[PDB]
Amino acid sequence: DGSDPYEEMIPKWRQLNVFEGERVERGDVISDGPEAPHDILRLRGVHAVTRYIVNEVQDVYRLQGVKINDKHIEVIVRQMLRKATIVNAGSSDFLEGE
Amino acid sequence: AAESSIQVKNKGSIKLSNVKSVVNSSGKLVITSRNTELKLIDEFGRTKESYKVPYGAVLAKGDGEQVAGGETVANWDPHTMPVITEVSGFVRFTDMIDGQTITRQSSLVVLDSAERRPALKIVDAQGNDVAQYFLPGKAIVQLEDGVQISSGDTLARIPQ
Repeated sequence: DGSDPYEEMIPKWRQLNVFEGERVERGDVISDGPEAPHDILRLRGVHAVTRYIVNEVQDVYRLQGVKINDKHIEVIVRQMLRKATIVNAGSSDFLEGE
Repeated sequence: AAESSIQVKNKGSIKLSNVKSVVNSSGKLVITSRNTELKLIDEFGRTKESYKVPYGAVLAKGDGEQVAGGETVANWDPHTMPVITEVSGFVRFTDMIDGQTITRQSSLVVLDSAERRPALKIVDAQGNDVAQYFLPGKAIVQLEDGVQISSGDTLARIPQ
């Protein structure tokens, strides 16, 4: 990637999907499987984890025949998106959840 | 759903997005991109169908064509993703061992990682050098050396 390579280890129990280069961008899927919500936040952004959780939650409700507005899930998602982690110093903060 | 055919409910023109155009052995094209998007445009900008297209797929009708509906727009093997050939010509096999990396079923296995994957480019006409070929576990190539295979063609890969 030009600089700072990302050394990742796969225990070989899961097949590696992308064989060639194809200029794999950030957030691309390396191997198939249900992704954790934490991974989407770190690489794809806040907006992506909001869209994933809303669709996943609303899929169960819509299947039963229940109508709930999407504003009521985004409000709860906002309450789970506090407590950032700091990777820089100079303002009385160093590697601590605040 | 073992059927790999994709049905079209309404006569909407297919809109293929985020795809790689690779010339195949016929007028159709093979997509080498894992992530692909399909959309239908009938009379306005609103889409109707998305579906999902895996890598190594062959589209029945070209992008932007007004599909009449009720017919397949793209066909692909639902069990294996073919590995496309970047160079058209003879297949160059390197370090081909008989009795250990050969499994008779010509259709012969390439190599086994546990038993032992040489990488070589496809020859131009016979043995000319022009691409890295990776052979995972249980990978089999049914095309022998000198087959003079054209670009956009792939044999059975036999996933492990």
